[PDB]
Amino acid sequence: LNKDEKKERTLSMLLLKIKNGNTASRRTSMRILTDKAVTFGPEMIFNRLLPILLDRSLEDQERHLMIKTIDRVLYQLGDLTKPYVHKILVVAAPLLIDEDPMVRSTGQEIITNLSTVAGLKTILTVMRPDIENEDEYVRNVTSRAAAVVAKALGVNQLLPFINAACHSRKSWKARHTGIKIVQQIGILLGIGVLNHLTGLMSCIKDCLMDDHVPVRIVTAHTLSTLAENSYPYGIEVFNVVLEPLWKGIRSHRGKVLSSFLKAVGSMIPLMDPEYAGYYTTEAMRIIRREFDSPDDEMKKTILLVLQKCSAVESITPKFLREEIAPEFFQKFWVRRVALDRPLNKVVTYTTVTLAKKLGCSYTIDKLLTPLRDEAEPFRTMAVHAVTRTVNLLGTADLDERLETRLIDALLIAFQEQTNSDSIIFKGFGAVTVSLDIRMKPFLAPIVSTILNHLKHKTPLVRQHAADLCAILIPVIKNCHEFEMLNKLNIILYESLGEVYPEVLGSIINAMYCITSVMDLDKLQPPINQILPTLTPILRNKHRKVEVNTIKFVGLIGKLAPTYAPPKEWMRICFELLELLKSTNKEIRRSANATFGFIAEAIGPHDVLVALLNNLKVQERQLRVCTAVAIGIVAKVCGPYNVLPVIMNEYTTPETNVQNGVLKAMSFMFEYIGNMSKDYIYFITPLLEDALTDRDLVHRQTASNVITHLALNCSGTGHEDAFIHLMNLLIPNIFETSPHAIMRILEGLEALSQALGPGLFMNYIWAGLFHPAKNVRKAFWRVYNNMYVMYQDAMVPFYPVTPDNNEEYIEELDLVL
Amino acid sequence: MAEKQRQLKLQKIYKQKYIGLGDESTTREQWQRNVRNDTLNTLQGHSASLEYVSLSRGDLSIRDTRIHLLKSMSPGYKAYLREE
Amino acid sequence: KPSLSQLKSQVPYPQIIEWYDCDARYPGLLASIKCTKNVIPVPSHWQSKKEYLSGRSLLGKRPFELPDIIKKTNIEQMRSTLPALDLDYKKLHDVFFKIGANWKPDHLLCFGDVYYENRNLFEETNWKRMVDHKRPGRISQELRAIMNLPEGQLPPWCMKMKDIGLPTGYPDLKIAGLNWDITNLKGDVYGKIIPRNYFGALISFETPEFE
Amino acid sequence: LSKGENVPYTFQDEQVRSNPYIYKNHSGKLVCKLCNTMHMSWSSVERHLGGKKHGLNVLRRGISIEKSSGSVGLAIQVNYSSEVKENSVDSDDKAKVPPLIRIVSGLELSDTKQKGKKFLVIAYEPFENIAIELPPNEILFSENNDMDNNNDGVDELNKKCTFWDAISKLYYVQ
Amino acid sequence: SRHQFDLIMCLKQPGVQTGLLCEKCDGKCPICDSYVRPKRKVRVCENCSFGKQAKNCIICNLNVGVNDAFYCWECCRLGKDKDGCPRILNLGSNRLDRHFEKK
RNA sequence: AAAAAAAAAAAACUAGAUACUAACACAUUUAAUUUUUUUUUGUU
Ligand SMILES: [Zn+2]
Ligand SMILES: [Zn+2]
Ligand SMILES: [Zn+2]
Ligand SMILES: [Zn+2]
Repeated sequence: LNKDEKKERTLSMLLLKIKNGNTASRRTSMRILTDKAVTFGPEMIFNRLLPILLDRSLEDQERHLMIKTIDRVLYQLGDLTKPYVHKILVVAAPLLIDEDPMVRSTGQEIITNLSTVAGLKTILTVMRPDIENEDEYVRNVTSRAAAVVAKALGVNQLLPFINAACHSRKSWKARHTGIKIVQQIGILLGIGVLNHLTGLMSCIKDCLMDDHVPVRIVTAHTLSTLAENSYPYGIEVFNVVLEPLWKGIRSHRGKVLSSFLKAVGSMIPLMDPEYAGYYTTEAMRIIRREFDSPDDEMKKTILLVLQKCSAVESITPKFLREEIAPEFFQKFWVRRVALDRPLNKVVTYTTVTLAKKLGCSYTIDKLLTPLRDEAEPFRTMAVHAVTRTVNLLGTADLDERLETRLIDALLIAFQEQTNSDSIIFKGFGAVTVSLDIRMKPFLAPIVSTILNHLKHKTPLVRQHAADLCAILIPVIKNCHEFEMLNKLNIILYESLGEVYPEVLGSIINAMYCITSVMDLDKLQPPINQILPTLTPILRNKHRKVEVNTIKFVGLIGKLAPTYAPPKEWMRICFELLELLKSTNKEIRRSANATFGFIAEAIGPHDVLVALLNNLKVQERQLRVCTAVAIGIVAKVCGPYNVLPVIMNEYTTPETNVQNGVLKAMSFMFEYIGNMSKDYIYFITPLLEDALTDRDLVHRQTASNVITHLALNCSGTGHEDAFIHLMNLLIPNIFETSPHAIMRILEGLEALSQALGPGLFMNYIWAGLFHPAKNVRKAFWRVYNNMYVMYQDAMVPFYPVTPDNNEEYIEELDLVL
Repeated sequence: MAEKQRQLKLQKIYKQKYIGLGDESTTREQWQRNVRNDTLNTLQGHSASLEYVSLSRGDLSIRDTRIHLLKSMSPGYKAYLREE
Repeated sequence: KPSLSQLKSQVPYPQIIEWYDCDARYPGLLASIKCTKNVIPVPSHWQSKKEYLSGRSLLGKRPFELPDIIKKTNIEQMRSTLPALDLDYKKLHDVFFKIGANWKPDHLLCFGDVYYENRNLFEETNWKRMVDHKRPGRISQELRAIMNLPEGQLPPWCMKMKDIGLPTGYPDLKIAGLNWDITNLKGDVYGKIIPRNYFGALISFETPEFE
Repeated sequence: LSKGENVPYTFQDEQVRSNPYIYKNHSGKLVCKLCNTMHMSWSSVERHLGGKKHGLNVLRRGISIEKSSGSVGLAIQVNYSSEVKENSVDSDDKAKVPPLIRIVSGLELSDTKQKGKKFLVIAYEPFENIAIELPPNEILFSENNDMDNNNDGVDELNKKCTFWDAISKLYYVQ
Repeated sequence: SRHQFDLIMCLKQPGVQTGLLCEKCDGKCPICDSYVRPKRKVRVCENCSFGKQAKNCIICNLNVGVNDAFYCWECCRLGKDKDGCPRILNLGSNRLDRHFEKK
């Protein structure tokens, strides 16, 4: 007791620490559980742990921490009794319905692990009494749970269970949820339903004919999910169910006719061209009859059938313009549509899919009246449709008149906008990019509007004003007005001192698009005055300002190195080297990219001293990014400049400077692909000391050098240095820790292609069997990787003689 | 922990794709069978090493040597030759 | 579990077989592989619990030294290490390509070598370099000061060679005043040993040019 | 933490150390050369010295060291300080011990160049040693001068033929 | 992936369709996460394409993908190119713990 | 007078001290599409 009650205390203290505890506390207690999970009784682990998850006081944060523990224990113990299976399904099962897909996925990993742990037989015995439940919620849950189990264990093993529930005459809800299981199985497997669809079809067909309507509807939705997930192939099976859908459509009306038209509508694109024409023309009558249906469901289905039928070749586009289209636009573009999003998406996408058959000028023609409507959120939807339609079809169809009215409505609806959205930018941009040469007579007022909007007091309208310039700059070059480029660039450079960062970044982006396009010498400010006004901006903190500023400065580094004096460039370097403490990634990547531009601009040796001075800092981001910077400098200005300086720097006694030296060398090797050959020979005595050194970090990082060196230096004909390097590596095979061992293994694999498969194998065959169960476990891994890289390449190299193995091969000893 | 548990999984996958991969304990027979299959596949695959085996064995046709090599991959093929 | 004496009898090179090789699952096969032609044995730091490196050997290792070719480039004086650069790009580019084209490390390693913990290459290279320069018949000035043997004076063992004869392993060794003229003794040398194209000769050597 | 002391690197080829063990290797980390331990910070070092294993290694080094390692005569008159500097040290620490003489063979010298003669070395705690070359194989080497009285002092030489005027600080030897 | 162990790839027979990367993961080898020197386009199996999941990035499988994903030159030299479909399935512990850490 | 032919530390437990690795991840994320769940019950 008192000895084992101490264990009962340890599990409680641990679980407490994970749920409510410090970060470094729970982080270690997780390790303690994962390593000690086998020695604690799963009766005690789950018996203690599960009661926590039932109460309502737990937050999502504290809940996921317990969930993670459940997953880590289940994946280990490997065998579990059925009561705990039922409990874990009671806790984990509700997660599949949760509001956000993260909780869905993490609750899904539980059941997909338990399905393997608990095995096939147990879970099915747990579900059988559950499907019969009178509750709606539980049945809803374990439909999804049952599907997750189905994908996890394969569907065929669980199929006769579904057949039993579906075909069961005993209970009705068993039929219902037994049919829903086919829904979520169809969803999870995706296209992979396919081969199983016949077996699944054993359920649906007869289960469709139940006297109760809510089953008849569920089967209709299953036919839709299977029909869409299948795609064209599945036709041959659905022919058996194709007949009753028609005797169901022509009668039941109401909410059922919606479901059956969803089914048949989803069946259309997989039908042969002969039948497609028939079944479409049959469906279109009911569609037109049902236009006035107030029900959201039925409208949603109508948009589906119109959505699919346009792809059918039988119906002609003239047939659509004469009849279906005008009845479409007037009914489904009513401003009451624009208020609810889920139906907005469907109407817009339906119009877009109709744009293929219909004329582009016809679709856009019907879409100009909604653009000129007064309602703002309605004009927004009217924008979305034009955006996606123009993206697909292009502007080549448009006559000058529609081309004028469209852009007019886009200017108007552009200037009154409220919410922040790119749909105008892209869309109003997608227009410009398409018709750009034809844009010229319209370009003068547009820019003027921008020049007004920049002076507006609201920050959003200033964002949206600056953003639209960056899209126009390329088409403004195509329209040849350079004076407008200069006038813009001047006005932006004057507005460049704005307070609000979110607008200022966009301003600098427009500056970027202007500078890349226009002739460098003709820029008014000019660049030489531009840059010293940029250098204080790098300290603006935030992010977007930093990102856009850095990319722009890099653009200057490419195009205009000679203007700013080298001392100013050094100010830039000292600001960036400080700036890359930023938490964001692209900030650091862009910064490191700019060091190549500056090192090319001014010189390598003035930058390198500054970088190497920064490797003495404790933080890891700084050291690693300065390593990448040294790599890029070595690439752009050549390795012969950087290599002696770095090899000198490696002599320092400090650890972090040495590791940084090795890493910077890794990057500078992977950046120059072929070169790499002249430079080895010098660095093998540098790797000599790295692979020898006591701590496990040098031996790790140096092997990474050996990977990038041996891969692209192979076949060059050195090969006497790689034998040396290998002779230094092989003893490291026994080393533990994940990071060193993966880098060492990668190193041996790279050296396999420098030495060759046989010359590399001569080391391994020895301990490839061996008594020691460990040396064996270590070498079979390298033999695995070598076998994956080489199968017929190792064939001459096996250590096999006629008396070494029983059969051998009699034909290897033949000589002619 | 989780890393090793991925190592086992990729082990099971690559052992399926590439057939023979030694894990830790593999019997000498289990490994020598893989060696035999690789060697025979090289002998048959390259038309060079197939010409060499065909002329050396003096068989009447190339296809006889190739099918001889394929058949040799089954264990019972030795005994089958002995019953002739 | 066949005894290793029974096991060593199967092997053409029985001296490799070890007491633990007896205990393998497949000793007959393992003894055939391990003594097969070119197979190099497993590194020997298994069965040791020291994590393959214990500082006892590692405490006294030298931090690093640049190759003499790179040390010639003068960076050692420019950047101070233990305890603005103004370098010529033509110079550095000539060091790696033109000057150091054929330069290779002094030692490297052979095929069969494997680096065990207590091994140190810095001594072995000094031993090769030792055997190269140090020769019979010659003595350095420092060792002559240690022996108090001025130049032009025969070493003290010359008499025991007069009685007993010349060195056995040095038949061609010529010593002043015995088998070799006494006047030719000068400075540090009192004795001296006095006993193609390989089809691919490149006949032209041209490095890739920078300009 | 370090008490401002400079801990030299292992390779610097030896200012006396406090503890002549803890170093910094070619890398950054701190080492104890006896126990062969790597320490991250000086506090961990102070815990090593205050640890039990380091004591065991110090003792084992202690044992390891403790197991291995009618005629003519001359007369000399050596004079010493006149209460000039000996006024600061009077704590009966061998103060009662008189100067000592020994005959040393030149076969061993700090330079080891020439040799082959003896020296009559004379030593006193503070002052520096003094030597006198004795080419003659034997002089004044008497035969039972006194009547065999056994207070060896240091050796037969010292009692036999030395006088220490401690009141005047004059050491006579003959 | 390379840096994150809990991730599980697909590794099925690559289909005829090219994977896609989000703007954030843009320009990265799906295997070793190397930004430099691309070589070939990735190809994903049927069961990794199907519907909306096809549009997601093949690394983070959250954001929508835009550019085609490339194997770096080294992963083509090692042959890790042709292993199979290099699509990550689960999201990993890091992303989830971020999501619930923030809120 | 002599020579000494080259190997020792632990492990375990429990807590505490401190370096460090992995271009690890860090503000974007939302216009086709599945948590959208009810005893069917919206009429030329
Ligand atoms: Zn110590
Ligand atoms: Zn896939
Ligand atoms: Zn991504
Ligand atoms: Zn790659």
